Amino acid sequence: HGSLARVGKVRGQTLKVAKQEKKKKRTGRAKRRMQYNRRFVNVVPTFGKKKGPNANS
Amino acid sequence: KKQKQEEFKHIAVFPCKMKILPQYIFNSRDPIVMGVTVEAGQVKQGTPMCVPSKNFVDIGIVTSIEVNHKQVDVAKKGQEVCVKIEPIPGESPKMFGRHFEATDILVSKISRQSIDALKDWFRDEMQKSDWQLIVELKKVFEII
Amino acid sequence: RELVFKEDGQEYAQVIKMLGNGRLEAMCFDGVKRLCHIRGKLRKKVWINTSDIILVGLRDYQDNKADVILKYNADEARSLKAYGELPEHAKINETDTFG
RNA sequence: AGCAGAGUGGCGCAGCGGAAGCGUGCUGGGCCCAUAACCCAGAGGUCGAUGGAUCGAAACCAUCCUCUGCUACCA
RNA sequence: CUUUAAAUCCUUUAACGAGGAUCCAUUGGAGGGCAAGUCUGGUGCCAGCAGCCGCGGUAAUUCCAGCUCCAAUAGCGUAUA
Repeated sequence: HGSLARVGKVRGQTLKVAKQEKKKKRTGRAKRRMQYNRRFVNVVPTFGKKKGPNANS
Repeated sequence: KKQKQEEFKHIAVFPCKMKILPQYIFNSRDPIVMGVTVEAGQVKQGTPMCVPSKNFVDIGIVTSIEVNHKQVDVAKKGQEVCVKIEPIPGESPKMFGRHFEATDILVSKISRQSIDALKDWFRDEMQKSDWQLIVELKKVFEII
Repeated sequence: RELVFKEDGQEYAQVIKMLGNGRLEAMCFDGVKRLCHIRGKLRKKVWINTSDIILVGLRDYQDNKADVILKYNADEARSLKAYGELPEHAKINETDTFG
């Protein structure tokens, strides 16, 4: 516990995990192409309700 | 510095330890005058006193100190003085034989604000023995 | 239940006035007064009376207003008195619960 | 250095002959969901101490002790 | 080479000038308003977030970090009239 008037306890106790190297993201005009493809081109007809683009349930 | 001295003189007191001499008692009441010998501490004119052994009774403050027909404001350790104690207005005056005797020990009525003002400002004028006496009076006066 | 000890930034306190608005004032061990504002987990479940030993944290940027942490029972208070973590000046003056 | 007033349960008071009470405070129980009121009880007294005029003294008388208020007299 | 008082820049034109084309795109946000995870770890009405409802009480779809995702895009957020 230590003290209550200390500031940044959560920031000073956060398990610092560095970012991992990833491939660069397409930007400008090609991102609109990939969004259009993934939202309107390779979609399957679905009944009920449509899941979101991040519904990892 | 002297302006702060004149400002803080009336609210900051010095530690004191007076032992009254037997048979050297020079008044009865209003003013309560006797000749006392400085056992410990340094006395300041205007300092109030209280007796610890008689359930914290206050008799008055100092108006004048006479050391063999000399007006000495501050007395050091081991010097025989004569003090002229005048009681506080409003309260009842005290006399000899029923509130205090010739065997009691007088100490200054010190206060928490006075130790705070001595430590904040008067530290350069404070001696270690008188600081020990201040700690003793803090242990005596129910001053937490 | 357990014997919690203090740490750097916290001290003990004794209640002088039990006051409203979720605040009170308690002395430290040397007599400096810190305005105690009670912790959010100690608002209704426990009750703090007058003249009892409590645990109060301090501030590392100012000295104007402090926060209460915990409270102790009477038996553990006199047990903590018997060890000698406080000087011989403070008296508990027989505070406990009635029957 | 001397005086005046007072001494009854923890606090205070009524108070004088055929007689230890009250107002407040403490403890237990009931009543209520609980508390404060309400009810039932209980505990707590060298009438400050001593001796005498006294069959009956807390009371009347004399001394002492304790607490509170007073005259001016000082290095 | 051109421009221009003299230049610079644009355009023309040499020789060089890329494959994780590292010659690497940020700013905000992810409960509702309002487009987009009941993902994984840490603190546990503390630290803090939040224009508004509110979120934090030792299983946080809102705090602090990693991955994914949403918005506009050389632009985006905030305070004021």
